Amino acid sequence: EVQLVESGGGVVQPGRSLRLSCAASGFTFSSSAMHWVRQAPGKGLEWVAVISYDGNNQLYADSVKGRLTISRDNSKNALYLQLNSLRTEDTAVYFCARDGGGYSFGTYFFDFWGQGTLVTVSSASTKGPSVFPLAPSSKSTAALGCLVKDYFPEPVTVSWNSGALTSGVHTFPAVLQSSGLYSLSSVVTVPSSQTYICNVNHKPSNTKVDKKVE
Amino acid sequence: EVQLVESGGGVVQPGRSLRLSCAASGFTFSSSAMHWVRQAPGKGLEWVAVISYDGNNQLYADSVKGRLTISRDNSKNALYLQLNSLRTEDTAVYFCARDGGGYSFGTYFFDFWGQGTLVTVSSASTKGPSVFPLAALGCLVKDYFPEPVTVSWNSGALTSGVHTFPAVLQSSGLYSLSSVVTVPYICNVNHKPSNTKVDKKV
Amino acid sequence: TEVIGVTSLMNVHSNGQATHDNGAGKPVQGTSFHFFSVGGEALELQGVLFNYRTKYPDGTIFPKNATVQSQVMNTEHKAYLDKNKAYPVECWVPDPTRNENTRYFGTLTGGENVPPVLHITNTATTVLLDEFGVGPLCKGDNLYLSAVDVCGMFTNRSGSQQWRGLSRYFKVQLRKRRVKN
Amino acid sequence: TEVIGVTSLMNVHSNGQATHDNGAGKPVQGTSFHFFSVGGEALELQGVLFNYRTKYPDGTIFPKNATVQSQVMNTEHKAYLDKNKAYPVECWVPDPTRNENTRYFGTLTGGENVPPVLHITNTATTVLLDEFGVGPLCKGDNLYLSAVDVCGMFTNRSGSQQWRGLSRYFKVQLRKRRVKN
Amino acid sequence: DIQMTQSPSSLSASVGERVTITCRASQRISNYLNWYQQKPGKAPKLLIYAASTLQSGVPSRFSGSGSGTDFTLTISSLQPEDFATYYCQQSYSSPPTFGPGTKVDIKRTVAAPSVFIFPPSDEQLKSGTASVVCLLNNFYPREAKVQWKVDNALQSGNSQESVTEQDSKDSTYSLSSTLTLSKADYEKHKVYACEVTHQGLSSPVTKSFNR
Amino acid sequence: DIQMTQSPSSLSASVGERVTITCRASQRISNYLNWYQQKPGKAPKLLIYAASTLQSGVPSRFSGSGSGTDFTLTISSLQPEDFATYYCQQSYSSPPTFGPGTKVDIKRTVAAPSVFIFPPSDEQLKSGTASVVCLLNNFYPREAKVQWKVDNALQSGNSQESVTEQDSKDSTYSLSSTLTYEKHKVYACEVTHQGLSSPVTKSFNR
Amino acid sequence: DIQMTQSPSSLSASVGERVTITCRASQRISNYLNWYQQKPGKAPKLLIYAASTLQSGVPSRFSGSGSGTDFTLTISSLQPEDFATYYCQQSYSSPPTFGPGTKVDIKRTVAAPSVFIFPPSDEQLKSGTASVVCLLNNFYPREAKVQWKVDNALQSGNSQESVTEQDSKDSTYSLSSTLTLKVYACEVTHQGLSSPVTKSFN
Repeated sequence: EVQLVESGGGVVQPGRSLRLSCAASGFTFSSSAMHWVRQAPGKGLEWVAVISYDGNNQLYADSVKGRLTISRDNSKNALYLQLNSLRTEDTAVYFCARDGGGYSFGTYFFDFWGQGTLVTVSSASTKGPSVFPLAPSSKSTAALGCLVKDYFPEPVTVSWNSGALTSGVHTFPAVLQSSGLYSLSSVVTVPSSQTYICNVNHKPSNTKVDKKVE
Repeated sequence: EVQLVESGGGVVQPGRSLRLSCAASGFTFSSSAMHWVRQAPGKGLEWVAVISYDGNNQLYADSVKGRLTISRDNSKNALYLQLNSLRTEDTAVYFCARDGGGYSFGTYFFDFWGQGTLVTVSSASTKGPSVFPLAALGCLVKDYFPEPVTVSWNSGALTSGVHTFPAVLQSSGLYSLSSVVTVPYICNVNHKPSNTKVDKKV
Repeated sequence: TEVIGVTSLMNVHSNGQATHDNGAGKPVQGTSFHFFSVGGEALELQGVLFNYRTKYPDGTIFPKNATVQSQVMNTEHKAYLDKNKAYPVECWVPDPTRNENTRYFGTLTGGENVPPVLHITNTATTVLLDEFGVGPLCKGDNLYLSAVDVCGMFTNRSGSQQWRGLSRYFKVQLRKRRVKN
Repeated sequence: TEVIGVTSLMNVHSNGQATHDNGAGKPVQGTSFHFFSVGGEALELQGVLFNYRTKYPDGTIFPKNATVQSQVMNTEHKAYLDKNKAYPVECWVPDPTRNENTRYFGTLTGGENVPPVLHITNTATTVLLDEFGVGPLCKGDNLYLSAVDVCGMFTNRSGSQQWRGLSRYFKVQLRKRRVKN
Repeated sequence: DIQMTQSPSSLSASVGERVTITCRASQRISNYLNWYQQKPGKAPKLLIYAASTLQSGVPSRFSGSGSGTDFTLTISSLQPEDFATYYCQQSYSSPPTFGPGTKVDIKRTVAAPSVFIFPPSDEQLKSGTASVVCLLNNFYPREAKVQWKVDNALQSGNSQESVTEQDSKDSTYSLSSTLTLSKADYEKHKVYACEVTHQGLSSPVTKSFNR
Repeated sequence: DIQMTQSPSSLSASVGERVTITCRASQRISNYLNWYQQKPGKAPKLLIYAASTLQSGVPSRFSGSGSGTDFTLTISSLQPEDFATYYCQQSYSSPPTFGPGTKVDIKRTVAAPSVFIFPPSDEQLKSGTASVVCLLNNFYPREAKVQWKVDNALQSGNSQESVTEQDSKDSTYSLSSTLTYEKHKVYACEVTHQGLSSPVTKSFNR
Repeated sequence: DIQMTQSPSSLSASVGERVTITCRASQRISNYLNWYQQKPGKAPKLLIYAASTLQSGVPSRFSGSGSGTDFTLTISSLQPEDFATYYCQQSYSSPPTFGPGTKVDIKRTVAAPSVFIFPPSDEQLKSGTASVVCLLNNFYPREAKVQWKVDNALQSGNSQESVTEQDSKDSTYSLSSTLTLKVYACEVTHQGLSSPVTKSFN
């Protein structure tokens, strides 16, 4: 068992600083070069920085050079990423991965990764959603739902009739609008119309909203 | 604020000469190699010349070597381009550009451009246009030099739906232009070069 | 003096980029600096920088307040080779306006494909005595031995390249000399 | 004498064309001219041109009234190395018909891949006396030192090439000589 | 930088199948090529390094071949935990660069989506903007195309799609496009029509409405 | 010299879309590739230098990629102030050379041209010349044909076209073509355009 | 590693004919190419080495040619002893690598398969599992494809194949397809058919 556990992720405004850290165990930490690798939501993996076993040598991808500082404390088996001068585009899961052995040759691959920690860069303030009906039209097995719109940050809970309606439900992952506010649909298939409510929870806003659909 | 203002553009006969100047502000002029880039009307960007920080070294595009001279005066924060043995093909807006710092390796790019100055190489003499009616009504503003002409409709009553086209240079050496309007009517034609105003009923 | 383990550059079977298809690995080759000095005090260094805007790293000693003049000759950049693994080779050379109490010997063989030529024998002696018959005089009973032996560059199968150095052997004969004041 | 800052040529990480894929920067290499002279008057120069039609620039001092014969030997091209940063190396050589009161030494190592070979030591001494035991005599009490050390060309990542030069150290011992008329 | 491309965008397979995904480097990278598996919401796990070495504790059914530009990952006998996204990564040059990914979903019989349009709520119209939602319910496979048209005129630039994961029970997908207009734009037109194109449907379907 | 070619000749896109212009050098130029924005009547501005390095002050929605022969400029979410021409330029050899540029159009629905033909004025016939004007009014997209026929005989090198910039309001174009007499009868201006199903003709007689 | 490809995956021929196999190596391998013959359940035999040299004890009808990427094996007058699989192998680099091989088949006339479908025994349902078998009996050539369709809902991933070796009386093949689990159907396509035949039960 090798263990890598990141932390320090969260919401941060453009221009400000956040500090990620990684707790490493189950290997000889001071014998390994280490990496940060990031994954923007719904995109692929991009290597960010490497550090020597020493702590004494750092290298960085062009995309982040001058804004990021990799460092470590081998006494505490800790690896750090310091993010400065952040931009919305730097939003991603940031992963702590161990060097596969090739550091000294500049041939980087990643034999063990951590669970990652989510960094969201956004100027938008904490806000609870507006909830709008998605009502059924004419007839046939019909479909109905809720539009949960203009909330920050993620995530939201949605249920139907306080958890009783479970089958044929589909909650969609949120999408970031040009607003910088997230937007989500929740739907379900039914035959008849009998009282359909959608229960929306947004705990960062401490907001609850029940909406009736006809 | 970094600033570059070209000047000295105008009309000039083939064979004759003309000297562009460029007033630099708000950066160490004496540390930057400087460039001229030209753009022929509606055509691409062509690099023309580079001068070193010093003023003591110049390199030129094959297409202009021997007809243009780049010079500078770091006392006055000024860059100059001397145009000699001009040809009709040398007609363009001439842009003054700060070198990006790559002069020494022979690797040129342009991190700041001035708004530019227009050089027009033509034989033709200053001439007022003939205005003919296009009886959607319009005016045909024919055989004028140099640019430009201004056109209003009913002296700036009629605003919406009017389209004044770009001029066109014809074999004659004289520019020709159209100004139209869709309607369910007097075109006002101005040519400051010839000091000519023509109102036409259509 | 000689370089120790010159035969180690015949390991051409350990993660080396092939010469060509099915070939043995490229051996170590390219830029070499072979240098050694014997002295009665620390070697005195003059700073010369290829590129004066180079950011030299923490834990190294490098020419400071470097200017464009540092790229040819800046007299500000004087130091004693008083610390190991500290003075980067590319910034520093023996100061020829000093080192009266040291004897120094150095060859830079440049070029990217330059082959190492390394001679060994136990039959060669260098005399450290100057034109007046006086060798380095060891202040405070200390002898200073300085060396660089960058042999060239190792190319791993990636094509990336590492400097490879070797240890240098020193045998110095000394004798007592009276001196005044 | 020696070239100061030979080790600067180990900077193969500062905007160099890579040897190959993932490799180090190409070191300074190719055509080099290492020249030094000590005289009691200006070094005397003969003009020889690769190409008699070349236009040399304002601010420089070059063979004037060049003709096709200037590409082998034109006796009009005579000059004194009397000014720094003015006499282009490529136009001028020491004039072997004069320079009675100077000692000059030079090597042109031409070629495009030619590796730089640079020796440093504080143990080597050139004797400036002629066959008759007389060294340069310093008219007006002035010693002339002259030098060229074009080490080769630096290739940047664009492929363009610059001459790289280095400084030269001179130490000259002089004695007092009586002379008549 | 080296550009890495991957075999198909997406692949449908079933427990027991032999599965092949390929990877292509934009230049020769010898065998400096690596394979990772990544499940939704999870950290990547190393499968293969140096193009053909099995990272410790990775099952023998996984294998790798190739040298130069062309690379293949092969799962001999696919298993239920082998359903994931697969990334290749070149370790030959700095920076190290990854493929775009190959998602491997569970092979289900084709199934056209049930399509439903939902008009803006009047409550939202008071807000000064109007969302129109198009639902595509329980379809297979992954691929589907949503084209919005207002008064016949194909809209573009002002849509956003979102997809569920392959379902635990019926192994189908469900997708929601949302078209966004100002209240001004919305009331300046009459007919709003979601047009959906999918391998299953014979002729492309359009649900629609009028204000 | 190094020839630079560009992407498509022009691109129609909408606010919020992801736009991707390509650039291609006739030989390998490592990353010595620079991108400028030009608007009409204005001076170019440096967006990208050394292929992927953003000029300070330029928005982060702008991104450059490429090394060797093939380069791409990328606008994540296009904004209205991004409606412009985009030029790539190699900085690798002397002379530095630009590509033809890529015009970025506001996309809107297809609209056919109103076509009108005007005969020459009697005033102009008096002094020696005869100018026949054909107008294609308020159309999209830009790409249009205008072909003159005298007595049903196809005409060449005696005509000149001229075009408006996208309108502030209806985002459309307009084109004027001029044909520059008494020996012929039937004068026709024929128009092909994407929004015309069959080619339209407008004619008159002397 | 060097990848070896062979043209004609399978070739049909009869005694007397000239037969031509081709091999392409993924890179230039000079003449470091070798041909082997293999009969089912037997050990390979070396035919050619160095692209051209005929191994001692091998008949003269066998020849090889080629240098670089593309190599040919030629039997001038095929005999009955020569019906087997033919592999090329590169000996230029380590590891040595083999082509996928070319089966050489006894040519006869096109013959459509008799198709038979077998529902599971009830005895086997008592187990828990259900096997469905499809039989293609006495067909030629070997190239044959069999689709399983439940409710006309194309199935795959759960149905294995087996084939007999060319029969020593009539020179035909036989194919058994077995599927593991309302209308169960086995659709067969073969060049010996006008268009696919299907066999179903309910």
